[PDB]
Amino acid sequence: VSSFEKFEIFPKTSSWPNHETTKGVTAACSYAGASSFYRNLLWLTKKGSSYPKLSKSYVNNKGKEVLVLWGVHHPPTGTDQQSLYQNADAYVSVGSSKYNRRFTPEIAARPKVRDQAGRMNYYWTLLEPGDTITFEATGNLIAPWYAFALNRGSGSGIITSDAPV
Amino acid sequence: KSYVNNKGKEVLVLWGVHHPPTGTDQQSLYQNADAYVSVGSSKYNRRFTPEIAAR
Repeated sequence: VSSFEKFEIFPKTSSWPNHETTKGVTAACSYAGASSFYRNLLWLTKKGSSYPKLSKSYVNNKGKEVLVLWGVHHPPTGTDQQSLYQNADAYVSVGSSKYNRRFTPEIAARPKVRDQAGRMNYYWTLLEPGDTITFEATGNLIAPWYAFALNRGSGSGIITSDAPV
Repeated sequence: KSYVNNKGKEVLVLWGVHHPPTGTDQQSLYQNADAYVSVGSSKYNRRFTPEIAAR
């Protein structure tokens, strides 16, 4: 990939009216001494007490591949599940024309990594010129916020080096 | 059960998960019709179910 165009696939301030999009946010993604989160994904929590089925679709009209990234949260014994997403029996489903996977919360307490005892899984898929991608979820979705239109070329690729630029 | 690796080297841990045939046997061994087995470390993490099935 020799270039891309980042774009906001589901704008944060416009996409999620009946879900909570603001706070949080974790200590583990701290920016300048305050809790934060990834710039390119959105941790959607329940808007006081309810978390209805969301269904967002996006159609790839960029005329090139779109890289979409998202996450699925697995809270520790929750409680936390209930306190974030309400729905004890929640699911997250992502499908396109090609790809298709169904994720569950997997309530499980794990050795604290960055003071955190839940885990978050990260996924990606390349959406082909033309295709639709549908997200359906009743909790645990770390929704995409920004995504990438890819340009393939001979500007490929990746090195590890400590030489100065 | 938890174990902390203080050997100052890698520890290989092995375990099993049983899938009984139509049980009954499940009930007769483990009581809990709706049982689960969860193993996690800092790196690894998997959740197993009985998969009652006669083979």
